[PDB]
Amino acid sequence: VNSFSGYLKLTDNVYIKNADIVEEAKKVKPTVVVNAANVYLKHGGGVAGALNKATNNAMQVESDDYIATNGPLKVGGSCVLSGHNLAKHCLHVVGPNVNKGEDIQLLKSAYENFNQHEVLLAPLLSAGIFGADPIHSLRVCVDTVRTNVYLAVFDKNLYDKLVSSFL
Ligand SMILES: Nc1n[nH]c2ccccc12
Repeated sequence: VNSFSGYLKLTDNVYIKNADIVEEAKKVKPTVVVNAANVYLKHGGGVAGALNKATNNAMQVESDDYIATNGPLKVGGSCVLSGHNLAKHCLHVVGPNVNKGEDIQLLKSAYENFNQHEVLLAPLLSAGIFGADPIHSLRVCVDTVRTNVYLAVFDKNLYDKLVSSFL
């Protein structure tokens, strides 16, 4: 049993809810929240900007030190950093950004990072300002992630379309 409430069950291991991931993290304090990161961990907008704002910029400060030491992530890659006030850990995952011309086949590699964690609160990778089709992102998630994933989708219209169209 876990703390996650109000989710629709899509599969054995994937759950979905219309929710602001920031407000959900604040309520649950999950072991892992996933950030929709870029390779530079520059948390300007989208999910990353919202998560970072909720940490009062502490996520960005920590991320800048990580990049100064390690250099950029790979598209499809990830790193584990602090969850600050939102979670124990933040898994920063880089999905391909279609608005930069990145290979959508890297979306499966991105979701494979989730399998290193037994339970996660996450957004749909490569959705929103990363430009991919969220219906496709949900299909790759279900067909790739084997651990227990709680997906938070703030847009209500999109949430209803994802559920209604789910095979
Ligand atoms: N699914 C989401 N929860 N919170 C967000 C903030 C920005 C973009 C997407 C989300």
